[PDB]
Amino acid sequence: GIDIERHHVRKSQRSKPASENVYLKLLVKLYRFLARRTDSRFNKAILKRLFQSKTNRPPISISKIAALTSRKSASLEGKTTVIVGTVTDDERLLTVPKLSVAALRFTKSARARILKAGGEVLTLDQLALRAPTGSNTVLLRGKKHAREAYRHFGFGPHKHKAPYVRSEGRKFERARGRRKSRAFKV
Amino acid sequence: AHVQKKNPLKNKAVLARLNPYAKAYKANVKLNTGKTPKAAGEKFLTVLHEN
Amino acid sequence: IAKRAESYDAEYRKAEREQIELGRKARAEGNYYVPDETKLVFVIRIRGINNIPPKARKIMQLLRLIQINNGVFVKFNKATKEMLQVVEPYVTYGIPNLKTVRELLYKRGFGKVNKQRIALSDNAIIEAALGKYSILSIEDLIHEIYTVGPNFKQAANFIWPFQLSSPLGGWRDRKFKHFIEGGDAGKRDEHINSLVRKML
RNA sequence: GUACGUGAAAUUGCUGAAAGGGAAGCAUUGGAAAUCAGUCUUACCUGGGUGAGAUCAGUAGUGCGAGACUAUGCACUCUGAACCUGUGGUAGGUCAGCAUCAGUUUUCGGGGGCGGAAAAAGAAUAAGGGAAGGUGGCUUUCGGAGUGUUUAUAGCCCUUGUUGUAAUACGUCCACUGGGGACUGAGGACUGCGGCUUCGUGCCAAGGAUGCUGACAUAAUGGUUUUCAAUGGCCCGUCUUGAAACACGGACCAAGGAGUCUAGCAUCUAUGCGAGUGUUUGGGUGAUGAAAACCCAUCCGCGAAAUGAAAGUGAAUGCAGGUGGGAACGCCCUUGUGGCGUGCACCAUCGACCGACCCGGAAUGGAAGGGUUUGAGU
RNA sequence: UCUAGUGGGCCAUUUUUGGUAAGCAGAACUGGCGAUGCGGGAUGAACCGAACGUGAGGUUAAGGUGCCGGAAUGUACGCUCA
RNA sequence: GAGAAGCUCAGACGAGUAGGCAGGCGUGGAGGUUUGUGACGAAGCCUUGGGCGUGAGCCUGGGUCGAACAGCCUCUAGUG
RNA sequence: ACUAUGGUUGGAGACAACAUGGGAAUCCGGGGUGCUGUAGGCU
Ligand SMILES: [Mg+2]
Ligand SMILES: [Mg+2]
Ligand SMILES: [Mg+2]
Ligand SMILES: [Mg+2]
Ligand SMILES: [Mg+2]
Ligand SMILES: [Mg+2]
Ligand SMILES: [Mg+2]
Ligand SMILES: [Mg+2]
Ligand SMILES: [Mg+2]
Ligand SMILES: [Mg+2]
Ligand SMILES: [Mg+2]
Ligand SMILES: [Mg+2]
Ligand SMILES: [Mg+2]
Ligand SMILES: [Mg+2]
Ligand SMILES: [Mg+2]
Ligand SMILES: [Mg+2]
Ligand SMILES: [Mg+2]
Ligand SMILES: [Mg+2]
Repeated sequence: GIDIERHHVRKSQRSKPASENVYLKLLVKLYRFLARRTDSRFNKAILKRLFQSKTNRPPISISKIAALTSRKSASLEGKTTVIVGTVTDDERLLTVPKLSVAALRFTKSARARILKAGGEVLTLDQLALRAPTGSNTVLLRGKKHAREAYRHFGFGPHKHKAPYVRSEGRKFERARGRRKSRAFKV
Repeated sequence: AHVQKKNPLKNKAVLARLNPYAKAYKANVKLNTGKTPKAAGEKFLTVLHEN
Repeated sequence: IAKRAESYDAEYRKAEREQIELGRKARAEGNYYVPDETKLVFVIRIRGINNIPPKARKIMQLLRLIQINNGVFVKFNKATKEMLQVVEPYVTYGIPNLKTVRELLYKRGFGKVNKQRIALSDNAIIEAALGKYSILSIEDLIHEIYTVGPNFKQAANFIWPFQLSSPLGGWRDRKFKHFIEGGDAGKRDEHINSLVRKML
């Protein structure tokens, strides 16, 4: 006998994508090699995010990219933005600046507006050629907790989360237990 | 590398790989070459034999 | 490495002679020479993994004594002593001599290399792990453990807990009473060396 | 052969085999008997014997430099290419035996160093002390029992000297040494660490077994079946704290026999598109052949805004804010778990903004000013 | 983050209360069984030892060594006749 | 090269009811594929023969038999 | 005294001893019988 207590025994991470997309497999093949034959944390970051599910790879819009790369103390002037995910458009940004973006996917509107403003769109394999270790790159992520489910997670007394309701209005969970005039509030 | 552990206490070649000093190590040095006095003492022996 | 080993040998022999000379001088004068208390203790787990209360079970985990007949070197201080008191029924320990230390490391010495149990079959394995502490060879490591050098913690922890065999010749009739009571548990002073010979 | 395709199992007869002292069945291990497989030494390479043959390496010529190929000839034979033979070599299974090693281990020795009251004793020897007498002697009596003195014709105890570095035992250590037995041989060109060297792609016991022999080859070793012996093995399923239960179901065999489909909801994943998304309510190519594929308009659903019971009102002071941690990147050190600068995601936090509510508050409107608050907001 | 089973327990050591007592009822602590085979206690859910992949060799625990039965009709000193 | 879903080196570990997850085995039918098997014997069945797998199972010799049937990638369910 | 831990310890039990640790109360005896900050007065 041996007295071993085993808590973090099996690693909890993905070692490969769940996707069967053959081209994603080709990108993983490229970045398995790059993350192994370089000392770059950027390449290990790309390889890890290439495995992640859709909900763990939220989109980012060109407005957020334009805002994140144009801060007052930025120096992120002429550097390529990289996201392992989809780049969407923000139609509210009437005038798009000149941007260099590397992404898994571009929305048709996002791609057209980036190019029309004189910028450039790259796939991740084109990025690997240009910056094989991700030097002078802005690695970005979308907002993970913006999806609907995070309005509800952790619902409970005084947690101020959203209930699961079929309809919204009075008569739909706004009565006893939700106000002082009806027994108690939450 | 290292398919089979070899006990240095039995395999002399392995004991030479570790511990380069083993070749020059001299055990069983004689230090009783002198007159060998006796150190017991009068007080010690009278305490020893009490009761 | 050979020169360091030779100086360690001279150091061990010199310390031993001085102990004999001091004892002889005290006997001659009729006074008493109280030798230096041990700084090093070897601890062997004698109980299996059944029926262990929570405090003792935690202490043996902290001692890296997870399996019966496993063994570790521990630096002896007040904090270690009170831990060994709680686990007196479940372990035995005592003062190891030089033969015990060197033979444990030569025959059953394994190093924790990247959390793996690796046989100490070349001085390079020691230097890779403890070279920053000026420990380049198995004799360097032996000297650090035996004299409880300033990097004892890193050296002792680098050594995987020894996987001893059952003692050739068995134990005493009843293992699980105190050594003072004619059993095997608890502190047994220099008799830890005879036990290790049967188990190593 | 109509008692009819195939023709299972339960169950039965005959024949054969085998076993059997108040169950049987099973497991492990071997014996016995029965039965099964090795087809080896084939391929490829070289040598030997003879044999015949359009004959092979360099070349000549027919896409400029170098390399491969086919094709016309020459090279006309110690070369090269197909075929014949030998019980040709390396022989190839199965099993043994020994040796030299390696790994693990068990058992028996020998030598040495050191330690202790630098053992304690002891022996032989010189100087002491003492009491129990062998009683040397004394004496009941020439046949033995009792005294009463410290070496006599004996002996013992306790102290000190050397010949002492006494031995011996025990303890401890030797990178000292000599044998006996057993189990294992994972790996498969090389590379390492050591050692030795005549210093060299050398030798070794140094990152895991080789070498040398022999016997068998309707044998042996393996496999299977049956049975025997030795050892172990209670009747499954179930409810249960607990079942071998004197708890319930189960005589036997075949075939059938129990988490499905639908309207939703929730998390997670994949795919498409993305501030949008959803062609199948419909309409069209359509008639040919069309329940499919494919195409096409307006609506509508969900999402892009919340809040309030409601009337209503409705989201930027600022880089769409500040603070802390922080991915990734860049720069400085100087080899540290570094310092410096931006700071994604996310979490905690201080504000701002919208709605409700509570305020003062200068006919209808609620603008500026506020608030410990409040909302599934920005 | 989503979801299952579960919401009859039982045994021992030690601390206890109720009870005449109980193979009784109720609580405290830890170890267990339930869900745990294996060596031992002839037998046995909980006691001792020890917790288990398929195997070779070695050595042990608890417990044994007259025979059943692997292992001294071993050694030392006593006690005991029922 | 070594199905990169590949190859290679190393260390530790292994009880399990209720329960959870994964990877597999087997059955009917659907699309695709395999100059797939078959009256010179498909399927089925018997077996005192052989082989493979930890296992679910699979392959094969001999016997019987007479008209259909299988492998691989997917689809599917009144699937053990 | 009590107590954590230990034994296939003793004892029919009640309890007890032992082992590795922790460790009182009470009585009795000796000693003692206010110290000190801020601000200001005082032969
Ligand atoms: Mg033995
Ligand atoms: Mg014993
Ligand atoms: Mg039985
Ligand atoms: Mg139950
Ligand atoms: Mg039952
Ligand atoms: Mg019942
Ligand atoms: Mg019933
Ligand atoms: Mg019945
Ligand atoms: Mg059926
Ligand atoms: Mg016997
Ligand atoms: Mg398991
Ligand atoms: Mg069907
Ligand atoms: Mg057929
Ligand atoms: Mg049959
Ligand atoms: Mg098999
Ligand atoms: Mg069914
Ligand atoms: Mg006690
Ligand atoms: Mg116990």
